[PDB]
Amino acid sequence: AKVQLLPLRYGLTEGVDPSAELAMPFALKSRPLGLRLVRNGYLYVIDGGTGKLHEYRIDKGAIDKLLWQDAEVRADVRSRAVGEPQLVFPRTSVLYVAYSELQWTARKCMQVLASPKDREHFMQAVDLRRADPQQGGPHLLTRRQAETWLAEVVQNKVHRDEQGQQRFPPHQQRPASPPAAHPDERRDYVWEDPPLFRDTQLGELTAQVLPQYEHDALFLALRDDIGVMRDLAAYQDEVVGWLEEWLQGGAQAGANERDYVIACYIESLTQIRAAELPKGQRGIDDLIDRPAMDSFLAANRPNLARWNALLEQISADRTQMLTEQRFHRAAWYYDFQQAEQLGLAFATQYACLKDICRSDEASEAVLAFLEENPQYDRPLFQTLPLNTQAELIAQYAQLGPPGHLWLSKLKEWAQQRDSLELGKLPALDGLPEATRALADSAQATLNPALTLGISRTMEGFFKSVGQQQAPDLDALFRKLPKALPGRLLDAAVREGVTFTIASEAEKAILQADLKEVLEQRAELRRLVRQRKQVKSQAGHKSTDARALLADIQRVRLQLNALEPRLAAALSPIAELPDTPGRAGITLILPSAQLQEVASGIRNLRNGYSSAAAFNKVGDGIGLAVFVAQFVNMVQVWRGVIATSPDKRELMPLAGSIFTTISAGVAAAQAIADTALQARSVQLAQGLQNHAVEVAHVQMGKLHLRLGFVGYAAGFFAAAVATQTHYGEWLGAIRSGNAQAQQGAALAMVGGYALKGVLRAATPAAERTAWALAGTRLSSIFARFNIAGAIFTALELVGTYWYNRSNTTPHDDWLLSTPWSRDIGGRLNQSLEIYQQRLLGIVQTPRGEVKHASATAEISLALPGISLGALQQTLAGRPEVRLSLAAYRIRSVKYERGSPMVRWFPVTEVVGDSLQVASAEPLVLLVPRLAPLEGVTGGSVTEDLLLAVQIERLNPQGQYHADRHMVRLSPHSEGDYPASPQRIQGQEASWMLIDPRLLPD
Repeated sequence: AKVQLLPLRYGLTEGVDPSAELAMPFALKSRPLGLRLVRNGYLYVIDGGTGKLHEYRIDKGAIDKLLWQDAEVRADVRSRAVGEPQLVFPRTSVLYVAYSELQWTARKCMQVLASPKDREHFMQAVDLRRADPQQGGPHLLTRRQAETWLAEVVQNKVHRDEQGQQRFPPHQQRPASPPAAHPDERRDYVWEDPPLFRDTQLGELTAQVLPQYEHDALFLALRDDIGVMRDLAAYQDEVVGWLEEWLQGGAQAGANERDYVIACYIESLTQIRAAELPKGQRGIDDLIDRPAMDSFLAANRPNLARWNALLEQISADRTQMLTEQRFHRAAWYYDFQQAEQLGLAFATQYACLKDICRSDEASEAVLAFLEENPQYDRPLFQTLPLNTQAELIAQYAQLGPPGHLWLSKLKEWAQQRDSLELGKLPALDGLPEATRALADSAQATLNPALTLGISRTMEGFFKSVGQQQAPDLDALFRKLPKALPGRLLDAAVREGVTFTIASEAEKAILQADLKEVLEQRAELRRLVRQRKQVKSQAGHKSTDARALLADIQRVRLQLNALEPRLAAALSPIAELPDTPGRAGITLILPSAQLQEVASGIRNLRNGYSSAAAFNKVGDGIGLAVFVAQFVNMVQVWRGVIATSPDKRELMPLAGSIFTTISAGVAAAQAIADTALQARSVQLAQGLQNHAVEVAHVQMGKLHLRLGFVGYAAGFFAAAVATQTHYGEWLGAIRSGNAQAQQGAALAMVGGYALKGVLRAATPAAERTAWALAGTRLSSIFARFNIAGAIFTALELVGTYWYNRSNTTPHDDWLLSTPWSRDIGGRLNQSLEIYQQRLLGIVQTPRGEVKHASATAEISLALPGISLGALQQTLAGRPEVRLSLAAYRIRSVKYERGSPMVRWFPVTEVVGDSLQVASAEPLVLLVPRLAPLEGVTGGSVTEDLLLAVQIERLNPQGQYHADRHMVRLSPHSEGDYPASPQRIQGQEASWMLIDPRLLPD
């Protein structure tokens, strides 16, 4: 040889940034791509002068052993010190180098010994001729360069100036990290799963130079893209650890989260109320100890800003490894032909990619990467060899669906692909459940990217919907992430998922039944309009309105027979309540899985989100149910456009179809979450048994938010893709960024399917979700979760019509929040309880009365009770079983003795005559009912009371009624809040609102 190299890796470093002197190959934002001791590792080096493969083991930063140095296949496990651990080479060679955590199988030595197209694509090339002993070279550093830039030496070394005092190089002057910071954030290199960083003297690495090379040697940066991805993963996890442990801190479980989220709600309300002044803070400061609250915010906001901007830059640094192929280009050496390595491979793909789609800019980078490179979604496709399989990439393009009719042969296509793939890819069958739990979790690590790709394709669909233009299903299915076909062909063998296609007979039957459903809905709309006209001209006492009501009841019964069948046609599964109608495609399943999926979907559509268990149902049936509804949604909506109906009926009809789609999408999601949690024990067991010693490799802090295959998250994120404000505010809050929060807030000012499956038990499910960022991911949980519910509060409070009225229930809330000036006033409810109570206090039924220059409008807001929650899923139950009991209140006054008050029921009239005046989120309308008769020798005054039983099908599926008691005046412009009351003994009837009966 003529030179010695030494193994460094690129790594995260606390500021020891060589980029001022050297060109960073991939320029990390969050921590400088400084040089570091190498993780416990296998190192491989190909010499272009000979073609031989070298193999090295790394322990504690340095070469432990050399264990092959050979040109040929031998054995998959190697356990000898073959010779000199040093890296020594002729200075004329080009080397190709790569870092690995596992011994490579002989199939992987063969993959880069023999073929240069794989070798030069996967392994990092270093040109020894380019290097210079006084400037360095490509990935090659001089002794003085390493002394300057090796962070483990440099980090805590006391640098010295020309007068012998401490010099502070730019990683020192570490910026006065405040006593507000988490105790572990005080410590450097917090990604300590296990602790690997240590203060080092370069003497220990010069001890690795063979003395003759002490003048000649250089330091080599091994592009340890796996080790960097693990460091960034464990660092993201540890910043989630800071977020969770701080949020959970304070005097009670979740006390600090409670305090901060309530402080940020109070600050947002303050900022909005102030911003309404130039177009009032005393009302808050009388209640809230503002100097304490704002000092707490001023301390914790710099923490949250630092933590979020750090996580954002970790996202950017990770997905610079998922645009440049550096991850898959490193993870190429996994070899499913050894089952232990198949497990270690899924575990290391999980460790590197876990929560990698932490945020939208990450999800979009990984998505665009998979859209360019969809083959990597097959298990270990980067390992096949990938480039020998570049010829079969043409077969995958030939397997590229000719639209949905591909699915009609899906079992044949799966067998044909297996005929391509047999021995070439992992067979995910017969493997123990711990290993296939790993396999699914690994494929799920990329899955929030597929969630965004599904979301963008559903965006293309919902655009076509808003444009009222029939989408080409063949286009849509091709545009879907070609990951999806690759997983669905796996589900076709794993689950027995056997798609039939609706025959032209079935398609024609369902097209006729859609023509029925739509002509009946048009008849219903006409009948409702006529009924309203009659009520306007003849009142609710007229018989003609009762004849129209009988017609409405007829058509409603017909719809309630047809729409179960329409929902089963739209269902993933053959189980009609039964000739069968179908459109698009449908799953045939083994009868156990079929019956479980049928009962589960029936429960979900009927609200029973719990006891909708899916014990034996896998993620494969998840995906199959999803794409079966994608196809049947597209095909039904194309059928509707083939009817070309009233555009005014398109929107309710599309909405309701999207409810039933969303309910089986939610079944796909709840299958995914149940498979995730039921496998979670097997996953933890696999990790603890036989994940790599090189990390504790824990189940990610966000796994229960990012490991489910996302169909309901991606569906909803597509449905509100435009509605950025929720994600903007919740992102800025999780940012703590005060001016970003103020911007999001002022720009904003200027269920059993979705809610019930995306909401979860909050300790596991909010303090974890705070590490999520970006508009779409944060907007999902903003629309549904408890911090999201507080945003649904902010959407109501601070608006002018709310500011116009008595905040007293909310003022009592405030003065019972943790920031009350008297602790004795504080009622230290847990944040879940404060969220419930605040929601109940803002999503009170909240009445308004308005006058026009002869006529008055009396209305009753139901904040968050969208009509989409009142509307009945095609077959199913209403999510909000809104039940306006109506009472009239009569009073007479006397010169002596106490005045009298009496209640009367009127409930039947208000159900017979209330109306909708906004679909979401905050109106319902009630007629100006006539007063009661007077009394002789005196006078009568009347109040109205609308005992609005709001009721929501809770996670239990139970009739969780909330008997609010709004009391209102008939003839004065007023806003009338509500709070529970003792009722006047015996209840009235409680008529149930079904909004299909309601004019809109």
